[PDB]
This record gives sequence, C-alpha cells and structure tokens, in this order.
Amino acid sequence: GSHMRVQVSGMSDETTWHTLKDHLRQAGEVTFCKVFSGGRAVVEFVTPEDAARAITELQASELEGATLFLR
Repeated sequence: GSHMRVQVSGMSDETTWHTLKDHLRQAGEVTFCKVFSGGRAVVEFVTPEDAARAITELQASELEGATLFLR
C-alpha cells in the first residue's frame, strides 16, 4: 500500500534497478522497484516500518557517488 511506498530521487543517471534494490535492503525487504530516467524511482517494501526506516535512516545516503532524497 501507500504506507509501504517510498519515492527515491537524486540517483546517478547510470544507477540501475539492481543496484538501488541492493542499497535499500538496508531498509527492509523490497517488493517493488521501478526506476525512471534522471535518477528517480518508486519503491515498495513489505512493511510500513521498512518504508519508514528507508526515509528516516537512508535519507541523504550515498549511492554510486550520488546523494539520495527519499520521501
């Protein structure tokens, strides 16, 4: 649901679906990940607690040199 969903932006253009999913395993189990051009993505986790963990802990985390923005 919406509570399990997180918007990711700020990724390097070349960062892939695989790489992002791997990174967000530090928030919890990913059930959905969709990557758009320009370093954007939408991710869903198993639980709302995972999504909250992503936003609160992985905010401004670095991925392949780029600083992420999560909300």
